[PDB]
Amino acid sequence: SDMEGTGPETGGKVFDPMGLSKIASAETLAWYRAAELKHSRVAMAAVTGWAWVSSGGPLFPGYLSVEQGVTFESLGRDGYAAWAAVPEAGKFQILGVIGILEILSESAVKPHYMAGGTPGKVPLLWDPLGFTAKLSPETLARKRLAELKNGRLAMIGVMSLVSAHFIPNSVPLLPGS
Amino acid sequence: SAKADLEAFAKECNPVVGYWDPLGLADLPLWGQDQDAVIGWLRHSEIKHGRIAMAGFVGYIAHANGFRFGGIGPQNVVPEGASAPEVWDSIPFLAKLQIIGAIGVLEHISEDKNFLAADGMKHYMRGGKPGYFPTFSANVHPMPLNLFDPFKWSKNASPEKKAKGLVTETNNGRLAMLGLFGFLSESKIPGSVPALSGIIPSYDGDYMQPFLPTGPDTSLWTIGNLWA
Amino acid sequence: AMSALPELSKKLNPVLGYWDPLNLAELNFWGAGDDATVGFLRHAEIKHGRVAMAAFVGYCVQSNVHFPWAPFNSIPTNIAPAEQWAQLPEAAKWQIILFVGFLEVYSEHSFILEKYGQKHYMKGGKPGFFPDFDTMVHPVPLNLWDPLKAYKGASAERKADGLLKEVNNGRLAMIGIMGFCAEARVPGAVPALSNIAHYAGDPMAPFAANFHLPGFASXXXXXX
Ligand code: CLA
Ligand code: CLA
Ligand SMILES: CC(=O)O[C@H]1CC(C)(C)C(=C=C/C(C)=C/C=C/C(C)=C/C=C/C=C(C)/C=C/C=C(\C)C(=O)C[C@@]23O[C@]2(C)C[C@@H](O)CC3(C)C)[C@](C)(O)C1
Ligand SMILES: CC(=O)O[C@H]1CC(C)(C)C(=C=C/C(C)=C/C=C/C(C)=C/C=C/C=C(C)/C=C/C=C(\C)C(=O)C[C@@]23O[C@]2(C)C[C@@H](O)CC3(C)C)[C@](C)(O)C1
Ligand SMILES: CC(=O)O[C@H]1CC(C)(C)C(=C=C/C(C)=C/C=C/C(C)=C/C=C/C=C(C)/C=C/C=C(\C)C(=O)C[C@@]23O[C@]2(C)C[C@@H](O)CC3(C)C)[C@](C)(O)C1
Ligand code: KC2
Ligand SMILES: CC1=C(C#C/C(C)=C/C=C/C(C)=C/C=C/C=C(C)/C=C/C=C(C)/C=C/[C@@]23O[C@]2(C)C[C@@H](O)CC3(C)C)C(C)(C)C[C@H](O)C1
Repeated sequence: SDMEGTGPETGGKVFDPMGLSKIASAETLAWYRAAELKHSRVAMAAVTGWAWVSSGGPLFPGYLSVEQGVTFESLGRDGYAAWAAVPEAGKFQILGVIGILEILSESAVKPHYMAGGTPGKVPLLWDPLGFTAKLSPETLARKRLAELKNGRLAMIGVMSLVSAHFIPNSVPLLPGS
Repeated sequence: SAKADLEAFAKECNPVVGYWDPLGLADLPLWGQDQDAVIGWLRHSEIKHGRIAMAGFVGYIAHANGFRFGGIGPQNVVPEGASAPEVWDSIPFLAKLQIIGAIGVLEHISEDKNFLAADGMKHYMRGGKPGYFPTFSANVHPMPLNLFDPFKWSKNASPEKKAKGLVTETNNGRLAMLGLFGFLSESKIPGSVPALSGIIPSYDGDYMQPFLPTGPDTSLWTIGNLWA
Repeated sequence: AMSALPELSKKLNPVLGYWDPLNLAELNFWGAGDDATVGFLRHAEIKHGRVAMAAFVGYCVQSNVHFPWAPFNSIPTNIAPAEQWAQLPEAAKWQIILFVGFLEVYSEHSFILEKYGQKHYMKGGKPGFFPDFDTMVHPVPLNLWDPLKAYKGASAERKADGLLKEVNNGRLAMIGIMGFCAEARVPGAVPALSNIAHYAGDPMAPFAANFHLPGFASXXXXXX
């Protein structure tokens, strides 16, 4: 339908060439927006981390399980090599914290996003310091639109990185390693 | 309505021949899509084919005689003298990809409802003018000048002159179709047309496969060529 | 406005008025109305004419002579004037470009230009209005336009005639400077001259070779 998201680069119109609407209800559109926003934020964090690690970056000073003998520098500037070099305990802790946060995101907001509510607004984990606590509602819509466009660009970015890792010389500006 | 317009247009195309539809194509419902939409689709296909045939004829002459644009660009890879079927054989593969992609961009602009309603007109299959290319006042960034009349030579002509121009366009398009396929037929089977026997050499590749002889991966770019 | 440009072109040349094959008087490539595009195009034309005529005079002056102030002869002995510009010190080119940028940011700023009594050229200002330099507490002896006066008693019709003459002079001088640069780079381009010679390197490049800079001076892999 109308929703957020639509702006320029499409002329103010909904971009939907093949299907995916007229078969969707309000609940299905709410889920579409929630999935889009979660993919948006995850991909934004993913491109930021890949760009800070693989390109340059002062890198985290420390040990990262000194008991196992791993160091932060030992993971390497490659990413799939570094993620595989993160200890299994560290992987499990990251995945468990993410799962706890999302189970509480599902169970903590009382108007669920598919039972009313606003998709993409999760309890906790947003602004702890209240930077966006004084913005006007008209300014908030612009920032939500910027978030959506940002996340679409970041999704394209992450899949460019993954495609160039698995298939070399794809994404032509991106190098072969 | 559409059929009577076909009869009239065929009368002014050739009064001696007139309406020549042996294979009844102005009566087949293609996608269960009425009569007028089928007529508009057929006219649009005829006009597009004719325009592409005219441009291809002129380009075939330019390539076979040897008409390179200049330096640094993709003409540097094509050898000096290769006949017209081989200039789409030695340009880079990405050059072919981006040429066909820009042609597809033009097709999409030609049938985009947002580009088409910006000019106040409808689809050719929904009661529009067949073969009409829209303006560019829907892009997102302003285009310097449109595709049909790049300069303002047109737009002062009478509608009768425009109709005569359309009839001449269709007739010249059909004749260019015949000429270009005479070229392509001589390039495959010898002695197909009598006049071009010995003029156009034989070709071995497939004319319907855009990327069967894939071009080289040569990256003709200097200054900031960070993509290898 | 749209109609004023044909009148100005007819005043510039009565035989050929309003010559735009590329149209360009309706492309709203800033999204700020038709008047903004006309003002930008007029200001760009006038700026290019002034810079091109000054560059033609400078090329004529520096192709034969130099300035005897402080060892400005080894740089003048570097063949073509463009190679002399590429052989100048890095601080020299940096300060020259920053000086021109300071003049540009002073002229375009629509608060100092409002102190002179006009507005920005995209908002109704005249095309080409490098204003009086009275905005900061640092007493300047002379301004940019009309430094040693001698133009206070000029009439409005004389001002319009001079503006048209300057526009046409820059219209010729842009082609003249372009032909000089083309003959410097590719010999045989200018068929009416065969005296100017020597390479310019990359003519559209301010920094070259001896310019160290914080990286990004990748002069390798040049083009034609
Ligand atoms: C999986 C991520 C995802 C999701 C769930 C959505 C969801 C949505 N987008 Mg969206 N979008 C995305 C990614 C995503 N987008 C990306 C990456 C881009 C940049 C190209 C865009 C650009 C975009 C525009 C420009 C617009 C939308 C709009 C919409 C809404 C309506 C469209 C619809 O019904 O389809 C929802 C259902 C799906 C997207 C299911 C996906 C279908 C298949 C599985 C995807 C296959 C694609 C293919 C694998 C991609 C190749 C890889 C790629 C890197 C090239 C909806 C909320 C419109 C809107 O906001 O209207 C209100 C709108 O105008 N999107
Ligand atoms: C692909 C190109 C193309 C397209 C889409 C059309 C489309 C059309 N033509 Mg047209 N035409 C063409 C090329 C084309 N023409 C050429 C090259 C000539 C010159 C010979 C003409 C001469 C012509 C006349 C004189 C008239 C039309 C007319 C028409 C219209 C309806 C009549 C009809 O059945 O269609 C045309 C039929 C087809 C395109 C058949 C489809 C292709 C088949 C399936 C393949 C056949 C291949 C086969 C090997 C050919 C054997 C040739 C030989 C052995 C006999 C329609 C808009 C009529 C009109 O004015 O309406 C506007 C009309 O009176 N055509
Ligand atoms: C608006 C929008 O969004 O869409 C809407 C509208 C629309 C489109 C109408 C909708 C629908 C309906 C849909 C999508 C229907 C889809 C139907 C579908 C997808 C049907 C696949 C059949 C494949 C078969 C039978 C394969 C057999 C293959 C067999 C039996 C083989 O042996 C395979 C074989 O390989 C082996 C194993 C070995 C080899 O020796 C090779 C072969 C090949 C022999 C939806 C869902 O309502 C959504
Ligand atoms: C026995 C035997 O073998 O015989 C042989 C002989 C021979 C010669 C070998 C053979 C051949 C080849 C042939 C006949 C090839 C024909 C090719 C053909 C017929 C090619 C049309 C091009 C038209 C163009 C490019 C239109 C441009 C149109 C343009 C540029 C415009 O739109 C401009 C314009 O519209 C505006 C914008 C406004 C108008 O107011 C004014 C004009 C109109 C100027 C054959 C068929 O094999 C048979
Ligand atoms: C009444 C009043 O207030 O005072 C008056 C007078 C006064 C004091 C002077 C004024 C002033 C200020 C100044 C400083 C005015 C001077 C301005 C200046 C310096 C104007 C340079 C133009 C350069 C041109 C046209 C170059 C053309 C160049 C051309 C045409 C070419 O090169 C073409 C050519 O190369 C080809 C393409 C091939 C060659 O083979 C042949 C040639 C060479 C022909 C005022 C204030 O403005 C008005
Ligand atoms: C490969 C490119 C190409 C070629 C070789 C070519 C040849 C000729 C010839 C010579 C044989 C004539 C005489 C002619 C004349 C007209 N052309 Mg064509 N034309 C080409 C491209 C386009 C496009 C893109 C458009 C277009 C149109 C028109 C209209 C306007 C009719 C109207 O305004 O009623 C007239 C009179 C516009 C349109 O409206 O088509 C329905 C349109 O958008 N043309 N055209
Ligand atoms: C080097 C560098 C980088 C870079 C870069 C960049 C920006 C590279 C950019 C390359 C780029 C920008 C290449 C464009 C080609 C455009 C073409 C070929 C258009 C042809 C257009 C044509 C032929 C249009 C024709 C017509 O329009 C006409 C004239 C009239 C209309 O009626 C009809 C049509 C529309 C058909 C990094 C790596 C990103 C960062 C680094 O720091 C510095």
